[PDB]
Amino acid sequence: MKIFLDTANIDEIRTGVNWGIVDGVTTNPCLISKEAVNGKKYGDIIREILKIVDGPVSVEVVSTKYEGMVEEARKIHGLGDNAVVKIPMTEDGLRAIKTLSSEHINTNCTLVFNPIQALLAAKAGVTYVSPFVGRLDDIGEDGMQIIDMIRTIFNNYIIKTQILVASIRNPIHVLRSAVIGADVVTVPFNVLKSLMKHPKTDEGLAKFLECWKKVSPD
Amino acid sequence: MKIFLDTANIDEIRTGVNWGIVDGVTTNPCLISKEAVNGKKYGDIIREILKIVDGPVSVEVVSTKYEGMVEEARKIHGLGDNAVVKIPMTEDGLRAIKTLSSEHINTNCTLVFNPIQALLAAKAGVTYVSPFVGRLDDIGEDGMQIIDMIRTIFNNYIIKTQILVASIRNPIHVLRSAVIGADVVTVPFNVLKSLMKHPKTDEGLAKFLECWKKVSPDGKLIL
Amino acid sequence: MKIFLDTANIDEIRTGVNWGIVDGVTTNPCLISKEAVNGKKYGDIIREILKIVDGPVSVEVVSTKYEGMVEEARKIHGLGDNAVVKIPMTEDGLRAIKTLSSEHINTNCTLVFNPIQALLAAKAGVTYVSPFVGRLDDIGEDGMQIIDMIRTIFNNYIIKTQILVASIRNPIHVLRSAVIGADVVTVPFNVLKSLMKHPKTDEGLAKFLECWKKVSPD
Amino acid sequence: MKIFLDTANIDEIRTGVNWGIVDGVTTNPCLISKEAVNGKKYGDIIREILKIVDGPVSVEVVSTKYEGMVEEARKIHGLGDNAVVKIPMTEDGLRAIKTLSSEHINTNCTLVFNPIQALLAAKAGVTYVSPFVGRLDDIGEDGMQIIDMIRTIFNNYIIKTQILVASIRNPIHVLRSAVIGADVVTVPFNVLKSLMKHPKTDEGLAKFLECWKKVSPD
Amino acid sequence: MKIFLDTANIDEIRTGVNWGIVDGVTTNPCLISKEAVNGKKYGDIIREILKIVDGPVSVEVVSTKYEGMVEEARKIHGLGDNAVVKIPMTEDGLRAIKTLSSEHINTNCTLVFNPIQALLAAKAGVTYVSPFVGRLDDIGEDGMQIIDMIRTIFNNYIIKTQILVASIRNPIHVLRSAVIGADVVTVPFNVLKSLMKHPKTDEGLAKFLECWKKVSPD
Amino acid sequence: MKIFLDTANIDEIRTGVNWGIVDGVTTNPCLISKEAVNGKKYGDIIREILKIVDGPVSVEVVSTKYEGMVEEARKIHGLGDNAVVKIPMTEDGLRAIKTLSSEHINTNCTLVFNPIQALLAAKAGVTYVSPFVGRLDDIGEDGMQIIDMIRTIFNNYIIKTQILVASIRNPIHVLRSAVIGADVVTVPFNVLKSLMKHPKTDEGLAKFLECWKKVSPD
Amino acid sequence: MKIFLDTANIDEIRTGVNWGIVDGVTTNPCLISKEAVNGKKYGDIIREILKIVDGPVSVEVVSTKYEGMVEEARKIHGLGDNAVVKIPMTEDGLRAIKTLSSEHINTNCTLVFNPIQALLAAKAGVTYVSPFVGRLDDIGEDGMQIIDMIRTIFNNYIIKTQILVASIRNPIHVLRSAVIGADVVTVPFNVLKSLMKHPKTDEGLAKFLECWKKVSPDGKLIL
Amino acid sequence: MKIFLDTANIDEIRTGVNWGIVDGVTTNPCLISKEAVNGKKYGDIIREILKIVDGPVSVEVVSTKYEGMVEEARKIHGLGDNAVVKIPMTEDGLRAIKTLSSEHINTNCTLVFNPIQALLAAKAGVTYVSPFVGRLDDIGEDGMQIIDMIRTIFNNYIIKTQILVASIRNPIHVLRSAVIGADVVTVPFNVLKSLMKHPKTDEGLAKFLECWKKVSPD
Ligand SMILES: *[C@@H](CO)[C@@H](O)[C@H](O)[C@H](O)COP(=O)(O)O
Ligand SMILES: *[C@@H](CO)[C@@H](O)[C@H](O)[C@H](O)COP(=O)(O)O
Ligand SMILES: *[C@@H](CO)[C@@H](O)[C@H](O)[C@H](O)COP(=O)(O)O
Ligand SMILES: *[C@@H](CO)[C@@H](O)[C@H](O)[C@H](O)COP(=O)(O)O
Ligand SMILES: *[C@@H](CO)[C@@H](O)[C@H](O)[C@H](O)COP(=O)(O)O
Ligand SMILES: *[C@@H](CO)[C@@H](O)[C@H](O)[C@H](O)COP(=O)(O)O
Ligand SMILES: *[C@@H](CO)[C@@H](O)[C@H](O)[C@H](O)COP(=O)(O)O
Ligand SMILES: *[C@@H](CO)[C@@H](O)[C@H](O)[C@H](O)COP(=O)(O)O
Repeated sequence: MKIFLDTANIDEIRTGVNWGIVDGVTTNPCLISKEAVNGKKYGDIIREILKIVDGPVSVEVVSTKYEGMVEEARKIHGLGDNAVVKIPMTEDGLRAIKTLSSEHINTNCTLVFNPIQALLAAKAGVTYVSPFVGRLDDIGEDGMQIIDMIRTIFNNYIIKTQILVASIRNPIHVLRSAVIGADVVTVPFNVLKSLMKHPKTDEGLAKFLECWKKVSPD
Repeated sequence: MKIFLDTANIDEIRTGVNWGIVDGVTTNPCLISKEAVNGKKYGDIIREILKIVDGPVSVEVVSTKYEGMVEEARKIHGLGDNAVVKIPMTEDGLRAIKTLSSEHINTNCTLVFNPIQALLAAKAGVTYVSPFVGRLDDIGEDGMQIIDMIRTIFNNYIIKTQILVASIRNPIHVLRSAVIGADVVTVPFNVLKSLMKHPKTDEGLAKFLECWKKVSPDGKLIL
Repeated sequence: MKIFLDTANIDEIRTGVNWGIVDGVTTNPCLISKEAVNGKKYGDIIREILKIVDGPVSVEVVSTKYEGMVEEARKIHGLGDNAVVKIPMTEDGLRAIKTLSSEHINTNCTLVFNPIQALLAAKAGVTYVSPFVGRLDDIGEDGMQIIDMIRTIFNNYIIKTQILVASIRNPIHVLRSAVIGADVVTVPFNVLKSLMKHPKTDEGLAKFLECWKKVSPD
Repeated sequence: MKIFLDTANIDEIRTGVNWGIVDGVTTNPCLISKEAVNGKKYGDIIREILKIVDGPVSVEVVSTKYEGMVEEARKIHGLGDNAVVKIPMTEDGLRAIKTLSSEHINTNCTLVFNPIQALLAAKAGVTYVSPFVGRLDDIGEDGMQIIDMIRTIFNNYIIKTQILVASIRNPIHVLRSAVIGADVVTVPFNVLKSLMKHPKTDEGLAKFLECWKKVSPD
Repeated sequence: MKIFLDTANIDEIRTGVNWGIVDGVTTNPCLISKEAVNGKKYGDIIREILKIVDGPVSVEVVSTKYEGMVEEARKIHGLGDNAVVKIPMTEDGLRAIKTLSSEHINTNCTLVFNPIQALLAAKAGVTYVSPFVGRLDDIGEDGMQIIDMIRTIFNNYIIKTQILVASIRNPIHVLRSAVIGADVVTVPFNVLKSLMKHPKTDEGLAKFLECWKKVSPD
Repeated sequence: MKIFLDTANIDEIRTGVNWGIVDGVTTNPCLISKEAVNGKKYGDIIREILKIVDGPVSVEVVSTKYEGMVEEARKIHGLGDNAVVKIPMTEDGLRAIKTLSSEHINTNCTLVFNPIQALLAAKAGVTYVSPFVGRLDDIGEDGMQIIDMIRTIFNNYIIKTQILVASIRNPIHVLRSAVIGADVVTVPFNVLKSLMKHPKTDEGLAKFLECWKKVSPD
Repeated sequence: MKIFLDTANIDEIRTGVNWGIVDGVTTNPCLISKEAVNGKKYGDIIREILKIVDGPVSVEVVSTKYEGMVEEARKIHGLGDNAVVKIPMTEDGLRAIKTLSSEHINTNCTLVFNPIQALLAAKAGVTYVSPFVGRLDDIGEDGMQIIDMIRTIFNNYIIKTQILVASIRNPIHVLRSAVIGADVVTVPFNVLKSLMKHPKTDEGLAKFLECWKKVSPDGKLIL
Repeated sequence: MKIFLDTANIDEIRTGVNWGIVDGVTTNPCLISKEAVNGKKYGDIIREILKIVDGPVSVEVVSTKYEGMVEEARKIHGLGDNAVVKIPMTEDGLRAIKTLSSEHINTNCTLVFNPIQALLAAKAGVTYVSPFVGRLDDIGEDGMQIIDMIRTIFNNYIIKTQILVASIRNPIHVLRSAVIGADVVTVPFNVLKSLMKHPKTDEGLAKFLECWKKVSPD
């Protein structure tokens, strides 16, 4: 399972890349605008991320119409071979995904909330589909059940689109995604750092070091 | 399923190897410090186990920092080709696993208590991952459930890291590991010995002896 | 299922009580210390909550020894008949719960992380037991499975201790708690506020407004 | 399981009432506005339905604020003892439901789309809660699953609010509601009439007729 | 589980009655037209079955309109208190059932092919509902699955209508009906006779006899 | 679960009764004829068993016709109040069971090989029904599955006939019968004596006695 | 579910009773002989436990014959009303249970390894039956499965004999017993102590202490 | 699935081999001692079986020490290429199996009672492993569950050791072994003889004979 970082914060990205467990990054207009303060410009933020991250970096178009989306997507593609163009699940978005797929521009269909939406994005040729589990949780539906159905559907038809679990809120979204077999999770930094930790690990380290000090003063 | 002995006791290790049922050994600093009493050096204990065991022998680093771990790991690797470097599930541990993996030094990520820790260790390229079932049992969760989920996750992604069930306390840990499909169990010597035994085996053996005396007073098979 | 509010924030409590959907309140030392800032004393915060809320209000002892816990518990009990004494799952805490229960002082055993701890709390006579699901989620274990087991154990022995699901982080903790049959959930305010909402509720109201305006322009 | 008709069409109600299979009626602002054309007035439609239906008749308030909802509810109540006041799942609606319940005015909480909304409606004392299965179907989630969860939740807490499955589109919604154990279904007239029919019933009737003509030509 | 005989043949009924395993009889226009030949009139056939059979005997109306069904049902009723009036699942049939139920005339709704039809008949007050499992098998649907759903539905609502499995073709319809818990099965004579038989029963009697000859040649 | 002894051997019966775990005895013509050798007569064998056993003793009739079976059954009844008359699953046997049931003579229907046969015996009023699990095993059908279905069927209709598992061959027939909830098992002597035994019991006894000898020389 | 302490150590027993979490005690001849060292008589150990424990205390007979068992059982019964006579699953044991049952002496059938043994003990009228889960674990079968079947069998027949899970080795035996619905578990002291503990409890306690020092330097609750 | 005959009785072996349904033979010291009576020597019995049976013939060592087992095994191997050396699951037995396997002498590990013992035997390189189901049944544990677990374990690791189900007592052991997928069953002669038979086979043949006699009196 690939693990991406769901942030535009340079420091978090830099920190997680230095850990060796971050395989890419996803952004969206709100994540970027959070960092585009104190004079920093959205374009610098994106270019800086594309540089630090050797894996896929997803960058969302802001136009809502087919022609604007394809033009922004070509501009995004031109920023680096690892850029992935994030495109909403809309009629124009599906059209743009199909056109960009033929141009060999990698794409990520976002704002997906049910399995048939995910299937339509895959049929348009999208590289990744991003169902938003946390926002389903917010409205009282277990979001992970949609991941499970998408995994079954994609397996049924040998679909090559990667399931990219997004809107992740806690380490159990991550656990369940791996158990289901989703291809990718993207996680906020606070979640990423928790995934390595467990109280019994720390307890165990402490006890092992005490045994070592019985045989080695240094 | 491979079966490793989880001890640093040399008499136990020779005895188990002699049965032909031990495929390797795991140690940790507490297991080693138990045997390093009355003049026995830790380094001699490690070197002796490496000598008598043909299979993998896991030896744990004691540094907690990335640099100390990789330096110590290269030294452990240098002691014999069957040495496997045991490294804890920490941020520095994962970085060390990735570096050592690329240097073709076999690694065993230890102190793992949930399936996502295990997956992270796999992603860093570790040779073996060791979830501690008995210590999960101690805190009131069925540790074998974590083995089951790890096996499913590894199957999903065709992960080559071997699942090495550790902190084994009883033969049902072993039975459930085999049914799940864990690659390896590491067991204390007391557990190892019990795996061979069953009261009906003893009983059947005595009955076959009694039957054979009816046909051969000296109990031999003359063919 | 009763729904408690898991905060010491007086404004949040007043709002949720005014919504009519809050059956009680849980606090803990960290929640209280968050509010006891810039002159506001912790004793005033506790008393104000007890006054506002008609339902049970859980207030945690701070001593770690049997004698200290019981003494603090009686002071807590004396603040109001709706006070419930929150006591940690420890050896002294069990002894304290047994004494307070024999004194007909309602108790709430907290910091519970597995079903056997919850059972021990029930055997000491505790009124409520509070397993922490979100903290279990944090360490890579699905906390709700512990609630499911506790419900089964409690059903097996006709246990009268109420299961109070705590450390709740999202509305699916709440949903799964109701499907399991937990007696109480205690929820932070941002979770509480989301429980009434659904985008199809908002949409349906807007469509109903359009139809009514056709037969009544006023 | 009670079966209500989901229409404001007086001919459909008369027809289905004359069948003896209709236990009540649900309306909503859009259903009424469809029939309030060519001089027909919403007040007369409502009064005529109340007159013809012995059982419960659900009439929805149009105000969105607590005080207007309660005042409308009392006027709806005054129109007949069989009237049930339909109130949306909103903060103000929950407040209205609680006030009307205490006044022994029967209520029906509408625009419910998940099981926790339904529980909050029951906790306010609502007589009926109406989850909208077809509108869930429309957005790619199997709406009957929410009915199943509500049934389990209500059973767990011995909740007396009746489950009134609404937004019904086909006879399988009806069948699944009956197998789950929902208290009430409300159905459009075209669904209602199909519930009695089956090709093998028609075929069997013709066969028995032919056999009867061999013994009695007349 | 009660067991009825599904035939109008007098010698079959008399034979099954002599065995003590027949609790009632069902007929229909075709079963009656098969025996009403060579000078035998349908009126004598019905009266003669009523006389032999102590328990319920179902006799079908031939009218297809409400008034005729109701008038015919009264004539059937007057023939004997064990007579049960069989009425088809139609609009007029439900109306007739409800009228006859208010007149304390036992009824049996026939030509039922799905569970919701069965529920409608129960709602009209019918004493027995008869789903046709064999005719569903004929069209490629496992008819026993309809019995299972009807059992669940009736259990859910504590429905007093008895499930009468009809159109039985083999002993496994009987086995499955009893495992499900259907109230009654009605069986053709060739099925009824087979129910008592098993080749290991025959073989066991032979062996027991052989042993008895050794100890007692008499 | 009651445990009966399936034998006519006086010594086995005497031995098992002296153990306190034998609640009754079942016989059949072959079991009796095995003991009716060296001059011993079948009548003495039966009378001797009726004397040693305070629980039900089943004694099979040898006639195959209704009138002979009832006359033999009345003779068997006259031998003692604990006698149970065993009667094969046949048309005449069912008739005899119904007649004897009215006379308050306890009966046991034997040679039952499927669940519908068991149901028919229960409908005739039989006290016990004896399905033969071992003889189904012999012909390649798991006999315990028939016990399971009979238990479900009898539970469904609150049937008071006791399920008496017969043709028992091993302790797993016994285990599965108890897990299913059969009322009675009847077991051959070699099976009965094995039920108390386990190697770990003997191993445990030996180890406990060695500890006792460390604190007590005697 | 009741929780008994499976020991004859008086310090353990007083300590557990003091927690208020021990509802009774089980002993056996090996547990008692462990404490009858350096002058301590077995009879004084039994009498002391009977004195300090308010709940049931199971004390095992040492005779293997029916007559010896009932005589010894009447003496055990006479030592206090909370004494429960522990009797092995044997032919003589079942006869002894039936006699003692009719004399209103509470009994605990021990050394049970399968569900039908348990049912036979119930049929003889025993108060408690003690299946040994840990010793089934030792021979490679999941002993908790036997508890589950016994619970089902007892439920089927409304049997009043209490299921007393014994030979408990870890907290998962306890957890699974509670989920199954066993009436009683008897546990060694080490297991008992672990049941109260969890690392997240410790961690949460330390964090609540730290929060409270921000509002009260002396860490007290002044109300 | 191969079917072996579990006996040393030469007449039974000749008969089963003549039936063409016997793929091999297993023996053990008790089975051989049963036949080696009244002058017949055990060495002649073994040699005669090896001659008659074309398939594998399992012959158990009698020594309990490694050196003795290996020496006896080579003498066994030398009697015929179809000899298989049966070795008990003991510490020395595992060592012996490992040595013999490296010498390409086929082995059969016996007295296996749980799945881990079977796994240990496979790891020593044994050709066949023989779990004893009937002896497990004897002690109140369903022996077939051990076969099910061994199959799963062996499948997990692609183990080439054949599962040879032994201590078989009835045809349902055989049926369940085939459904599980065990490689071999070894059966006593009275079990083997029953596997071909079924009362409906006999009945069907008799009916077919009657029909043929109508078109052909000869
Ligand atoms: C792009 C698609 O993978 C991501 O940046 C998504 O927008 C976020 O994962 C959405 O998460 P929130 O629901 O927390 O905004
Ligand atoms: C190394 C990991 O393979 C092993 O030595 C583990 O440290 C032990 O298995 C841990 O067991 P304990 O919980 O008994 O220390
Ligand atoms: C008291 C117990 O009901 C509560 O205040 C709990 O301490 C909190 O629910 C714990 O939540 P966090 O894990 O978010 O502190
Ligand atoms: C009232 C609630 O019982 C009903 O009139 C509902 O508004 C309708 O059932 C909703 O149906 P549509 O989704 O077809 O509007
Ligand atoms: C009346 C309903 O109980 C019955 O006589 C049914 O008409 C028959 O059972 C139908 O059987 P066929 O499908 O074989 O006509
Ligand atoms: C009477 C009915 O319970 C019993 O004696 C049965 O005849 C035997 O249990 C039959 O067993 P076999 O199949 O072994 O004869
Ligand atoms: C009596 C039965 O309740 C107990 O003392 C049992 O003997 C022990 O629980 C057995 O445990 P071990 O297997 O550890 O001896
Ligand atoms: C050799 C192993 O395949 C066989 O002869 C076994 O020993 C027997 O199958 C064991 O059967 P019993 O339990 O009936 O002795």
